[PDB]
Amino acid sequence: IQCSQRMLSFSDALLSIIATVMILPVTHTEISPEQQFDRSVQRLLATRIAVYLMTFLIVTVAWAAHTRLFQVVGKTDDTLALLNLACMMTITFLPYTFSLMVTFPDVPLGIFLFCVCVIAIGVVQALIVGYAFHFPHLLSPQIQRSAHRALYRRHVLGIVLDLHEPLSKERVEAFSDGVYAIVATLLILDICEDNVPDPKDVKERFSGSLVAALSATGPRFLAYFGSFATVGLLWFAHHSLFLHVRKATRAMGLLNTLSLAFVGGLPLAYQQTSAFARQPRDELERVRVSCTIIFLASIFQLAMWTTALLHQAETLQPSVWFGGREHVLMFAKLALYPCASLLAFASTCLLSRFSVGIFHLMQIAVPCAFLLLRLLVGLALATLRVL
Amino acid sequence: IQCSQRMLSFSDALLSIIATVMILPVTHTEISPEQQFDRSVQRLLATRIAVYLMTFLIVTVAWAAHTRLFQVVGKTDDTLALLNLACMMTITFLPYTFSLMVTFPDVPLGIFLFCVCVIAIGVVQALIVGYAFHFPHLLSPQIQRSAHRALYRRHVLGIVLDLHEPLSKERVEAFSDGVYAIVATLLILDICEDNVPDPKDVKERFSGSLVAALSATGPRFLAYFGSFATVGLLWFAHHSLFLHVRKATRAMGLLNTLSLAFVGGLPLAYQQTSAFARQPRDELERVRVSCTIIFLASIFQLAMWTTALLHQAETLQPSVWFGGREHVLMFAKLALYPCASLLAFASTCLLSRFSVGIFHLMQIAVPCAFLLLRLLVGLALATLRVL
Amino acid sequence: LIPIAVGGALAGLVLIVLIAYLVGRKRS
Amino acid sequence: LIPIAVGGALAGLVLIVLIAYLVGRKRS
Repeated sequence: IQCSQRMLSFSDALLSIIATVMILPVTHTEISPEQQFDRSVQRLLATRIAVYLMTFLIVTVAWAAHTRLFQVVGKTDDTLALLNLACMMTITFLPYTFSLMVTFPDVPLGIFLFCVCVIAIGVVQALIVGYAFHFPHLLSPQIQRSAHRALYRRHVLGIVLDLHEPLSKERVEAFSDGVYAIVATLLILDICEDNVPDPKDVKERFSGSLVAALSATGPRFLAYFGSFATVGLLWFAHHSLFLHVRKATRAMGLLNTLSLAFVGGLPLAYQQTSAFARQPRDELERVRVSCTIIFLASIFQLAMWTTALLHQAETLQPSVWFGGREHVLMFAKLALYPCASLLAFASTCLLSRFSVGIFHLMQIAVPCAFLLLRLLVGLALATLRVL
Repeated sequence: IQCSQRMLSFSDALLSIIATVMILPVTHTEISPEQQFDRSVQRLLATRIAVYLMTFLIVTVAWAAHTRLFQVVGKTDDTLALLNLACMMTITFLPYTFSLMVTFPDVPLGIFLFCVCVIAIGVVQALIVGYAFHFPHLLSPQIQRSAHRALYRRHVLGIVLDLHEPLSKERVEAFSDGVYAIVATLLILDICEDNVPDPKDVKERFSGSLVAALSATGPRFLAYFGSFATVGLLWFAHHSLFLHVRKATRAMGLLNTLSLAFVGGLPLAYQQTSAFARQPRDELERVRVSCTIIFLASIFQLAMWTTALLHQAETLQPSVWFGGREHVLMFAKLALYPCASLLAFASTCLLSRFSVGIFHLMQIAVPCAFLLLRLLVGLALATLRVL
Repeated sequence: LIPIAVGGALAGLVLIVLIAYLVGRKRS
Repeated sequence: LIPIAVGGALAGLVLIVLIAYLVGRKRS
């Protein structure tokens, strides 16, 4: 018997990696389909993106089940820790099994394997629940303290084999941190992994000028800089939001999951945007994709905050309630990215020929706006105080 | 002003990924140098391994500096959060810059870039310290509460520009969790990424038999299973150890860093071991490498625990002190892997022809020993307590 | 065409978010 | 040869760990 907080943190660290495993193929795709190979490369990329989204949602469902499981339970020991490790091992196969099933939907073997993996996860979770209930001290204080323990003996056991449901705020934060950390550094792993100039390559195709090779690699560095900045600032908005949240309802969990699923695409968006256009006309499409992905990433954080405001009395700290001290600041912080991305996207059509410039200007303005947001909001409130 | 715990957790999540970035090239190496191409492939692999170890140690030094920096500082706000994000962005270039320098030691550009990156990290940390001190409420309660604040104004600022030093236990746990989670799932990312059978490949080289294609990948699945089991059980030993630690001295931090650096190699060890030997003599080397890597990974956890016992009065909880209730159990839990790996390694020389069988038996037995360790220790202490 | 379509979809998303904001405001 | 050398190195490592254990025991 001991505190289970750390093993849950490790479980979230594993679940973030497993959920975001499937973006690696997407970012390793053929970014430059020269000779107009788009006709097939884009179909392949769409298949990979669909697989990534589906696997992320499935693994997030598994994580939700896991957090509820270790929310009826409230303690740990060697046996529970090892059972949780086994459950985590059985969850890591969901991405591969689902990808195999999607690749071979006709062959029954893929679906059989996916069903076997799901049944295994359920079996290990049922084992965890049974072990926890056989030793009553391991349950959460309420479950063991309550004389209604007999019905709880069946409730979640049946569940393993709704928008007001309180999720674990700490575990939502941990999973979000893991996903943001993975996504922000997603495409520096690529640069470190394969983008170190080989001595022979610089000698032959650059005449021995290392700076020429570094310049050739430059675009990937620009992509990484933009992607890290965007994802880190989205995480900053997320962190500011959850600092003022007292409870996380399942609606907030769903909106957070959508936000993370759409955040996962930012590395691809910036990687495409830095692969400068052979025909500048499609740079408009690249910028549109980047802006729409950023908006989808951030608008769901804003939607989560508003869904929380719907019950702020019980869900949000007083500092952020309607008319609170930091309500206006919170709204500005959460809506800074949606508004900027939407304005840039509109510029892609109404002011198309300057769209790349406006997008690169937004990438520089939004960080400064976040840095100066307190002062800007103070100025805005002073202006709309006499006027 | 608010609690900085979550931003530190995100910093640790980033630092774990950055520290373990360099193992990806190592595990993506040419595992099967057929025709005895070892003469060059092993030189390449050794170069990659040396680069990985050096980058891990450098990034761990950066993480140590970061944790002391946000140990003198004890608050967060928008400005500090954004400065920390900038510092993290500047730290993510240490692996790439160091690899570039090592690849081109003669060319001054690589060393210049590495020095620029280090200076940038130092500059951002100095900015964080200056901002924190200009607003004294952001410092830790002790530093701001102290009347000698003027000396601390200079101490850590000079540091940014000892074996008894208390490290942050929470952040050591967070970094360890990140590294263990990354390493355990390291070689399932590759399986998902490029090991899903293509429809045409099964059609041509397997006549349309998907089961044959899956059997072809079988060895890598066994490698993943073994690697996840070993790394998860090492994490379980780590988690049990730190559940009973009250303070983490810098000696414990150093030993933990060595343990993690050697844990990072387990995926490669199991990947080589599962690539069954083309001759009986070759499997012995793979088994020896696996056993020595496992021993190096776990013996440093044991060494950390003993270094803690050296000051148990102030460093370890009473339940683990000499003669404590769980002291024997803690020793058994920490020494289970060192002893098992050492015996399996000795079996490679004294009982060589059965070495692979003994190694697989160790893989099957160590998990069971951990699961039953409480009962076995109870039986042993009942036996050698009357007899 | 399609750029304006997805722009309208995004405008609808922000509009529904604002509607939720105002519903919360009145519920306060 | 080298397998015995690294085995001896590992034996030395476990020996030094045990020495630290005993030093802590006496210091208790």
